[PDB]
Amino acid sequence: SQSIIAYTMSLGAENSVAYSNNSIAIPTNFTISVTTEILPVSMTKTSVDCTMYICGDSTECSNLLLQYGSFCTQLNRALTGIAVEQDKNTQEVFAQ
Amino acid sequence: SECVLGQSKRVDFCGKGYHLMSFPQSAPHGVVFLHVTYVPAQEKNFTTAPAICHDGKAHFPREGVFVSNGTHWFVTQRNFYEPQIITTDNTFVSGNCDVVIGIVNNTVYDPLQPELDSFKEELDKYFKNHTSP
Amino acid sequence: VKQIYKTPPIKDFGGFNFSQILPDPSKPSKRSFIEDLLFNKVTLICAQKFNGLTVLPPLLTDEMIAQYTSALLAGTITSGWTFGAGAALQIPFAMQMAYRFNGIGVTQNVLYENQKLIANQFNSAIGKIQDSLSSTASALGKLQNVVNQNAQALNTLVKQLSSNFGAISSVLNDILSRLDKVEAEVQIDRLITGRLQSLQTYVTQQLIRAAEIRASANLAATKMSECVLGQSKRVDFCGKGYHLMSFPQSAPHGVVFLHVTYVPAQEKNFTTA
Amino acid sequence: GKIQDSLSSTASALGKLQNVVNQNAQALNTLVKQLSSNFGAISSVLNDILSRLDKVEAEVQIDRLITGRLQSLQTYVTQQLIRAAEIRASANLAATKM
Amino acid sequence: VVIGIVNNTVYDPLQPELDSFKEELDKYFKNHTSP
Repeated sequence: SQSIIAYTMSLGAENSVAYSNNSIAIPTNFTISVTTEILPVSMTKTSVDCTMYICGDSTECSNLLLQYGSFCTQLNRALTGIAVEQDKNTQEVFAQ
Repeated sequence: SECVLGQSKRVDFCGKGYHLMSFPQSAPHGVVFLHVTYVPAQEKNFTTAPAICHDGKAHFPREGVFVSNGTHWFVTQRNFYEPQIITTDNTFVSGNCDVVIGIVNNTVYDPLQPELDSFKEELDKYFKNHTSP
Repeated sequence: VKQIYKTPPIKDFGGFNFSQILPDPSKPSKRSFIEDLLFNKVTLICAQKFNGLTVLPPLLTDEMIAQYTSALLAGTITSGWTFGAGAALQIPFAMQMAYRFNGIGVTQNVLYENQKLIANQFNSAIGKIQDSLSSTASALGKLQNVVNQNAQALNTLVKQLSSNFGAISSVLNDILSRLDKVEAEVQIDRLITGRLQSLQTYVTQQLIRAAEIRASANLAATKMSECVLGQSKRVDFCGKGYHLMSFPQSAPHGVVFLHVTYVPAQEKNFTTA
Repeated sequence: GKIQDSLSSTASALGKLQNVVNQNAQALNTLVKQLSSNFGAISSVLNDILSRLDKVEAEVQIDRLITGRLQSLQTYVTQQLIRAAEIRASANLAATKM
Repeated sequence: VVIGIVNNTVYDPLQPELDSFKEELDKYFKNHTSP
């Protein structure tokens, strides 16, 4: 007796406010509410040895890879930069 | 920085409602904030007037708002219904009452007058006693 | 807001005129006048579609965004900022302006002794918006480029299908028709290489633009949180001058904030101690 | 006056600016160094490829050269776009602080 | 200690309020000397 229904979404319970040029609403009681809020601060540091990944333990492959210029160095530098930025994030968040 | 090491007046930045304080907590690759906030709960209706004209002059609340339950007028703080007698200490005068739209008539109690009247009654009793010898 | 507020039928706002930012029922959608001008001022394809490039409709249709904007504006005008922090509390709009003036360090009496004037300026001020947005077109440029770029890249992504990338012919059907399998492969694979580089570039550009738009949308959400649902003491955040209040308005792929602010006008010299 | 002592003595204080410059220079320098790699072609200088090889056989090495160099510019442009986004974030923070 | 202070009178609202009472008291005394 359960089924998949499709419908126009409801924006919220309509609530007309009794506005008046001389009417005021003032609370006589309060609630102290605690709300949780989750925020990512960092991510797992990763390092990829470009030569090891592309040409694992093969010198014939490394000879061809070295013809491609500084691509592997650029990738390694980018990943080390990300790794350093992770610790910088953690320091600036938690070490106040 | 704003929510934990202090209190933020920014609306809906440190949790919903009027922010009171906050708690940081660690989490796997992240942080969890417990925002402790004040939220008004039970509102009541009142008849309000932007000003009060008592001695020809207009009166405005130093802090809060004017309210009336239909029979008496009080001044109360904005976010909590704590009515108090309209006194010269709680209000300030600004001009007369012909230009303010929506001003209403209500007496403004001045705490100095009862003290002076008690002193005057004491003085009158002392005079009457002095007429006896 | 979890609640959709409705403006009261009577419009006794103490002289303040919101008929230009509130929705009007004459329109089949609940848009206001300024929002309706904004949707016309921004120009919001098949040949893109047949190559596998599909545009998806937004989750919230413009009618729902207009409803949300109307609810926010009604809450702002009938309850001040109290509807953002919790239960919605009705309050006369003149008293709300007195609250705002008290917020900016001006004693509230200054409002009441000048209310008829302050309305007449504000009612005129909103009117100046109508003249401003209807005459000049570059004002909404902040949105137009956001459209054009997304179009332009798409067009470029289509144009990349016309390149040879070293193959003898730029049409895959032509390659299949003229060449046998072993020799057709050496052209087809070049075609995949080039077109896959093209999609790599397009997806990277889209990711970067999406990050920029996410930053801008987070800024817009922040401005909605403080400027609209409250009053911001941050200097030059919610408009120029001492911020008083704000109005959100929808627009094609964007939001328009009308920041109503207090600006001192005529000053006199005095000797101070 | 203490600032006068702080900035004039140590140099790492302005590091948050220096790393902005150096990276760009490095991002340029590597982009220049990419012109020295063969990318599989028999010679790195395109003039050598044109001089030693006829217009039929030269094309296969030249195409390798364009492939490699265009990939290099694509990487450089992507890195520049990401760095420009970061600098825009820092500039917006600076504008807010102002 | 304050630099730039200037001389000016500061009006206390209690002084005239008490001075009116003083004049009323003086008139009452003078009237009491009449019978």
